[PDB]
Amino acid sequence: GINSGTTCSNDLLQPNTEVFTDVCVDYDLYGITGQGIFKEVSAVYYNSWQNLLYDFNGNIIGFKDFVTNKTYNIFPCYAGRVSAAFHQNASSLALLYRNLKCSYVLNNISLATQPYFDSYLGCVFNADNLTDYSVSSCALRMGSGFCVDYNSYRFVTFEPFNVSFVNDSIESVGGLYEIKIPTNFTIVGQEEFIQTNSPKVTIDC
Amino acid sequence: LLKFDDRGVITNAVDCSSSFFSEIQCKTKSLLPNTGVYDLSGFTVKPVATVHRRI
Amino acid sequence: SLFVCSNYAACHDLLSEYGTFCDNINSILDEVNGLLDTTQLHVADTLMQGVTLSSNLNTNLHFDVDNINFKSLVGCLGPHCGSSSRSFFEDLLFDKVKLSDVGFVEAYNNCTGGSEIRDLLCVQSFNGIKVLPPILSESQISGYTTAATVAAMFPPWSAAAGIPFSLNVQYRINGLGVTMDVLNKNQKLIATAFNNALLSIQNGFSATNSALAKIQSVVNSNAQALNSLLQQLFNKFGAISSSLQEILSRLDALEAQVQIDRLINGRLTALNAYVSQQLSDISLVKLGAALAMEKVNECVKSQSPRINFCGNGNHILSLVQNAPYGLLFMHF
Amino acid sequence: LNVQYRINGLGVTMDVLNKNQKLIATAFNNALLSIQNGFSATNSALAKIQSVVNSNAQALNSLLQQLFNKFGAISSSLQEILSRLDALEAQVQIDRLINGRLTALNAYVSQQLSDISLVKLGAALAMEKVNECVKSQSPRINFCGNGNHILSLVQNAPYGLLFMHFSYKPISFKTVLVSPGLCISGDVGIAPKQGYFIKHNDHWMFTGSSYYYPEPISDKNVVFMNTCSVNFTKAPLVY
Amino acid sequence: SLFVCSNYAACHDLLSEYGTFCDNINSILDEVNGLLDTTQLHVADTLMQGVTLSS
Ligand SMILES: *[C@@H]1O[C@H](CO)[C@@H](O[C@@H]2O[C@H](CO)[C@@H](O[C@@H]3O[C@H](CO)[C@@H](O)[C@H](O)[C@@H]3O)[C@H](O)[C@H]2NC(C)=O)[C@H](O)[C@H]1NC(C)=O
Ligand SMILES: *[C@@H]1O[C@H](CO)[C@@H](O[C@@H]2O[C@H](CO)[C@@H](O[C@@H]3O[C@H](CO)[C@@H](O)[C@H](O)[C@@H]3O)[C@H](O)[C@H]2NC(C)=O)[C@H](O)[C@H]1NC(C)=O
Ligand SMILES: *[C@@H]1O[C@H](CO)[C@@H](O[C@@H]2O[C@H](CO)[C@@H](O[C@@H]3O[C@H](CO)[C@@H](O)[C@H](O)[C@@H]3O)[C@H](O)[C@H]2NC(C)=O)[C@H](O)[C@H]1NC(C)=O
Ligand SMILES: *[C@@H]1O[C@H](CO)[C@@H](O[C@@H]2O[C@H](CO)[C@@H](O)[C@H](O)[C@H]2NC(C)=O)[C@H](O)[C@H]1NC(C)=O
Ligand SMILES: *[C@@H]1O[C@H](CO)[C@@H](O[C@@H]2O[C@H](CO)[C@@H](O)[C@H](O)[C@H]2NC(C)=O)[C@H](O)[C@H]1NC(C)=O
Ligand SMILES: *[C@@H]1O[C@H](CO)[C@@H](O[C@@H]2O[C@H](CO)[C@@H](O)[C@H](O)[C@H]2NC(C)=O)[C@H](O)[C@H]1NC(C)=O
Ligand SMILES: *[C@@H]1O[C@H](CO)[C@@H](O)[C@H](O)[C@H]1NC(C)=O
Ligand SMILES: *[C@@H]1O[C@H](CO)[C@@H](O)[C@H](O)[C@H]1NC(C)=O
Ligand SMILES: *[C@@H]1O[C@H](CO)[C@@H](O)[C@H](O)[C@H]1NC(C)=O
Ligand SMILES: *[C@@H]1O[C@H](CO)[C@@H](O)[C@H](O)[C@H]1NC(C)=O
Ligand SMILES: *[C@@H]1O[C@H](CO)[C@@H](O)[C@H](O)[C@H]1NC(C)=O
Repeated sequence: GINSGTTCSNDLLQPNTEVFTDVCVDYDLYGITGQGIFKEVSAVYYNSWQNLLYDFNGNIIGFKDFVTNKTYNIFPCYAGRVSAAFHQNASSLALLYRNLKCSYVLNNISLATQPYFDSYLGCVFNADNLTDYSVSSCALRMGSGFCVDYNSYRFVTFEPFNVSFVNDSIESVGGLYEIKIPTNFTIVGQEEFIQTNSPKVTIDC
Repeated sequence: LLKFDDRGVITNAVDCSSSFFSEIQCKTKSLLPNTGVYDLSGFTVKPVATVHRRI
Repeated sequence: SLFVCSNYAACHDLLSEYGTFCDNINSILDEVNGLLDTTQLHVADTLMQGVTLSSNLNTNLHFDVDNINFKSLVGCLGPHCGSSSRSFFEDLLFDKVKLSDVGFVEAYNNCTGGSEIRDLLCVQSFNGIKVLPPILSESQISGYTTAATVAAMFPPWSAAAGIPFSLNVQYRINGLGVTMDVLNKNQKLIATAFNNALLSIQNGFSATNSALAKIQSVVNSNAQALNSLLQQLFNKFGAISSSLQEILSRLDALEAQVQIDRLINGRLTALNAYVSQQLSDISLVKLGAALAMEKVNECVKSQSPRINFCGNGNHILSLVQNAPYGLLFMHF
Repeated sequence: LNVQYRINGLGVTMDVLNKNQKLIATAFNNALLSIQNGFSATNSALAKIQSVVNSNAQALNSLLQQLFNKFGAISSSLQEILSRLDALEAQVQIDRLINGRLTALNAYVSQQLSDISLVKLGAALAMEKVNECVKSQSPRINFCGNGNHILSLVQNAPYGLLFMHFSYKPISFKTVLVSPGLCISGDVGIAPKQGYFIKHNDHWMFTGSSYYYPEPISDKNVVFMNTCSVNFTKAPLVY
Repeated sequence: SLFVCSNYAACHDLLSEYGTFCDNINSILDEVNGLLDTTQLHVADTLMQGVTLSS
């Protein structure tokens, strides 16, 4: 019965520290090591012999105190990933925490040092928003129709294509229709390269 | 990151841990990386306390 | 940095030996993502090929022509089409299934507060498995589809060879050997038949359907692949246990290198297999996008003389509406 | 004559094509020169060619870089591990390096089969593109070029083919009243084959769908209809 | 159950560690088999599209 049980060593003196809630801290759990977020909740499924709860894989997502008799649910910590938008001519980085509101980031992850701005995908850094504008093509595509550019760093919605407009009537006024018939033309020839062959390679053991 | 000139003399260096710019700089092995969206993994929080429960 | 080794330095130092593997994995994932982006941009470009809208056009004012009802197909009623261009049909389609890009974004945003644990997206996101949103949101694609439809039906008929919709139907029926004498007298009847067919396909999603089956199949297949990849972390792979914390806290770190190496090798093998099927499905969806390319360009903006290619039988014409992870058509 | 006939398919008037012969020839030559010298700056074709060449070089470099991976052994160089150990316990290190190299080789051949299938599909696309847009012009709207396609040419390119899709494109327009259909007798309508119907001095005329050129109404430019719809222009004053 | 280990219990007990591998293999094989079946059904359906025989 490794890392679980009652009888065990007392060489490393450490008193019974009180349990903390809503904090991503490390725990001992009478042997079951790991780090997580403890949340307080009341349960009724616990019985006399029942004193711990697992999942289908085998992970722990909750337990019952041995002395306090208070039910606690173990939640996983946050180990996400931060993106960046670095331009060649720029000297700063447009850091963005995807799907994470920067309020929680400023109070429990980082410190407010750069001009932040809460957006739809999360909270960007080193950039202000200019969503009322529209860029035909952005070098960096952050996602969901949002892009950034250097000028400094901005936040403009991505609109790669849009239809032209003509100020003409659409109703059949006078029994006829209004259309735009061309009167002059020219020939423009584009090009397209289609890959057919590939360089053959040979590998020998 | 150690950049070398034509005579084997170190010109510029990257810390790789000072900020996200250093990591992006040494991720592509270039002093000035090209314009692109670089992902910086390994982002996580650290514990602020230690709880110990025994009988 | 998070899948094979979550937050352990003892595991991250050994990862340096297989740095080329991780670099190749990131490179192939980035190129397939770029391929998907190019396909999406190509679809958005072909929707706006030679389309021409009118500034004075107001779908909220005029929404009926030649006794044809199309309110359920045209979105963003009015000239302020900048808030929500989702039409009624697209709204119903997006209401049947909620695992779209918006649903993914909302699910990831809801992971900050620990009010739920049954969702697998949080345990998936905490292990380096995330589903990034596409370059173009579904609102933009929905706006493109409704713009193409309203332009193909109202003057200027850009995608209708400069012919009104009623005349286009009357001429398309003549291609399938019919008498022009009965088409003129059967005008209100053909309009009501068209409206009835549109309503039938509109409310036909209540029971099971082929389109709904395919959409649920692709969503469930993606979820199943992600679950299978996430389940690989709970495999012992011939070691004492599959938990890195237990191995690191049970051994003296001198003989644990072989167990860590075995687990790392197994996880890298699973990752290589997964990226292999990833390239396979990327090629498959690319071919499907090409099929949609010719299908739209030859059956929506015009009617190519290809017998039994758009629909199934005496095909007349077709329409286009936005759908989750694809397109949907009305082959009349 | 092939160009003169291909332009007629995109709704144009044959009266202006005959007089605009030297001008269309100079326009074609100018377009050819523009695409010929257009490789000076960045271009889509050059980007694709450099992309495939650089991708092949990158794949080869990544495969060659695999030989410098320790793979959990003491070193990645076979000579050092062979001259450092007694060849009795070096079998495990050699086996680990061999297993890693074989795994990398299997992964590389997997992506090799993937790109082979991709280039095969691209070759098939080039097959139908050439057979339907070079030797002839298949009636597929917006398939060869992008827009009012006329014809195309073919030239050799490294690891592929290149084309010049000459497409028709207008520069100026004009707004005029049109009518898609109209009745000319006692419920005996007509319909333009390619174009519209315009009004000019109390008498109707027919014009092309791409050139503003009024023409007299004749059977060679109209489709006879035995019965017309009610929502058509009532113009019974005809020949 | 028959390829890597034919009829040996000593080999079958160790196979439990890589159970996900076998499950994924069976899943992908069933998927490609179903895809082949759907293609065959599609070909048989297009052959009988608008066909009409006489008794
Ligand atoms: C936390 O939960 C445990 C588990 O129920 C509690 O221990 C229980 O304490 C009661 C009160 O002493 C015990 O009842 C006693 O039973 C004996 C017969 O064995 C009887 O003679 C006594 O008069 C008394 O009724 C009960 O047996 C005991 N259960 C166990 C499993 O040990 C504990 O008190 C709880 N602590 C808190 C702070 O709520
Ligand atoms: C991005 O910057 C803008 C500054 O312009 C922040 O304010 C938002 O501005 C837009 C228009 O510029 C608002 O959209 C529309 O506003 C009108 C009223 O002006 C309203 O009637 C419409 O229904 C529509 O909402 C937008 O509402 C407004 N935002 C707020 C919260 O009022 C914007 O907040 C910045 N972006 C973010 C994500 O904070
Ligand atoms: C260190 O190594 C780099 C990379 O090999 C060297 O950069 C290379 O520099 C040469 C000449 O400066 C470039 O050659 C170019 O060739 C074209 C075609 O002949 C010509 O038009 C250009 O004017 C230029 O001469 C070469 O492209 C470039 N390599 C890359 C990858 O861009 C660099 O010179 C080396 N430095 C030293 C001190 O050895
Ligand atoms: C980024 O910096 C480069 C370098 O200055 C800019 O390139 C210059 O662009 C101007 C504008 O046409 C030219 O006159 C110069 O000759 C260019 N110089 C070089 C070295 O290329 C580039 O425009 C900048 N881009 C942005 C977005 O600011
Ligand atoms: C001919 O055009 C008229 C418009 O001037 C059509 O009349 C309207 O058609 C819309 C189309 O749904 C109806 O919603 C309106 O109620 C109609 N109004 C009236 C006063 O009739 C007419 O339907 C068209 N007829 C044909 C055969 O196309
Ligand atoms: C995150 O998930 C919770 C839990 O489902 C959502 O809370 C629900 O909110 C709706 C409307 O706001 C209520 O009708 C439900 O009763 C709530 N659920 C519970 C269990 O109380 C919450 O809305 C979600 N948030 C986001 C942004 O998706
Ligand atoms: C030895 O164990 C006893 C009882 O567990 C404890 O009181 C004492 O502090 C321990 N001494 C050391 C040095 O660990
Ligand atoms: C950190 O988060 C907890 C709950 O998530 C909250 O109670 C606490 O106030 C936060 N820290 C700060 C400094 O606000
Ligand atoms: C189309 O979008 C671009 C930017 O994305 C903008 O500059 C242009 O004016 C738009 N065209 C319109 C609104 O007609
Ligand atoms: C349409 O707009 C242009 C530019 O704003 C203007 O020159 C033209 O007169 C307008 N036409 C009509 C019919 O309003
Ligand atoms: C068409 O435009 C060109 C240049 O823009 C001009 O030289 C030519 O005369 C124009 N054609 C007509 C018929 O006006």
